[PDB]
Amino acid sequence: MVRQEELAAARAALHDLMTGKRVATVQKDGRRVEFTATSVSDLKKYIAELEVQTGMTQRRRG
Repeated sequence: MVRQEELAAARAALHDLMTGKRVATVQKDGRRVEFTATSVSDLKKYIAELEVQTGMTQRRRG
């Protein structure tokens, strides 16, 4: 699925933030945003939100 790919991307970011590079780019909704290690916690919560969304077969709207 597409979300599966968007996950490997935000993940490749956790590796780019622990290697020293503080600024990182992320494609979200066709819109780019630059988070710095200053807010690496929100990235941890966002990822988790995807593991819960890939649980149910979506079914339909919320």
